[PDB]
Amino acid sequence: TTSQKHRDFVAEPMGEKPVGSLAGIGEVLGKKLEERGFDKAYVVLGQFLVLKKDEDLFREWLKDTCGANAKQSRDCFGCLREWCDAFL
DNA sequence: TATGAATTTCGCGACACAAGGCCTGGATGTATATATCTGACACGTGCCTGGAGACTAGGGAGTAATCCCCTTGGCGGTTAAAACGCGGGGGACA
Repeated sequence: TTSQKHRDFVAEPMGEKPVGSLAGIGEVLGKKLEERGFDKAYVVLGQFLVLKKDEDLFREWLKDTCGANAKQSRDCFGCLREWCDAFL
């Protein structure tokens, strides 16, 4: 259902977690995202909120911004959406 | 395109690490022991007045006869008090 990384990210507010803290976002993808400018997880979330929490927008943008497959982009969107439901 | 490859991300074991629960001992105040002195504790003496002994009085006190009386003892009934059940709501309790 959910990755343990996803559950850990969901359980608490993100605060200042790096983009690598996102579920399905490891060293390589998180590093690529930081190179693209979204150096922080909350920057990526602001992008996600600007996309009006859209799954397709966020996942396709993530895929074209770091190279994540459907799995990693889907996990990242799910993590962001569930965190938004929990705290936002 | 179906297959492999790549890639990656989540799940897994060894390692070292630190924090908490008994074991132990020593510093800690308390009870034990002991030398010093000093005026009270006790001892002992002279005495005289209270204690001890004899004689008397008589009135207090023990004891028997009597009354009555009142205190013990029993019955009926009529209760009004006492006994028992209940609901509570307010007081004692934490």
